[PDB]
Amino acid sequence: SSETGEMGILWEFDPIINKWIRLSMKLKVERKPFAEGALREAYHTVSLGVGTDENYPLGTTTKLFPPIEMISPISKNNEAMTQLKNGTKFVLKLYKKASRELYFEDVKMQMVCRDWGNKFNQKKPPKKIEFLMSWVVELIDRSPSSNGQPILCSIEPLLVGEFKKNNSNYGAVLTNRSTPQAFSHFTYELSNKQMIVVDIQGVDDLYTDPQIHTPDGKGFGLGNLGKAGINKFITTHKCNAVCALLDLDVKL
Ligand SMILES: [Zn+2]
Repeated sequence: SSETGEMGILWEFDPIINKWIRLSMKLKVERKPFAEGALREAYHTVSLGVGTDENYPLGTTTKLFPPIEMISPISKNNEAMTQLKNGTKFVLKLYKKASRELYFEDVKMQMVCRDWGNKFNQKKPPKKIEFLMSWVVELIDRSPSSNGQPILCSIEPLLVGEFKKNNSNYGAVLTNRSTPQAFSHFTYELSNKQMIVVDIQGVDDLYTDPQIHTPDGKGFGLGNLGKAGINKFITTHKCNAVCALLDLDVKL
């Protein structure tokens, strides 16, 4: 896209292949954020097109993430081209002060959840589910951080409407809605008790910002509360109609 904007390197994860896709994009960001936290700020932004990474060759990196073996050389099949197509309005998130690896893990996590989202929908439930696409972006045209590292930011599509938390990452149950609860339960059982997708939130059944727990506690960022988090979900969990429809064992 021709018009005056910022350039950026766009990373997309493929949970099917377990590999990272590398891309380029041009984007126009608003000077002022429309949201704040103690942790992060959110900025409205427009896509001025998505392209391939060829002009910005990755080279041989020693200490960055991800490693080359983790990268897919082919990029042809991806969501970004279409979802972040020229003209598209979206959200840009910025974390204050954590590390590179963890930024990528968030996006990895998101994709894994999105995937299980589709696995859930395959079983033809009354209400279908979707997790938002997310992406890592390297802001190249901006001068790098205090350390050598360039400026990193996460990105997702606009999420319009009344935002609702249905469960939490530590066993809270926050809505009478039964679908979100069933979905987390579903993920626990069908993963052979290896993972849960909790912290299910968003507008209706369009979800974002999830969190995964795993027994060993390894992976999926600092929000992974391991066996503890899994227990908390289970101790508060009451199976419902949708649990039942899916042949979900009442015992966890
Ligand atoms: Zn259940």
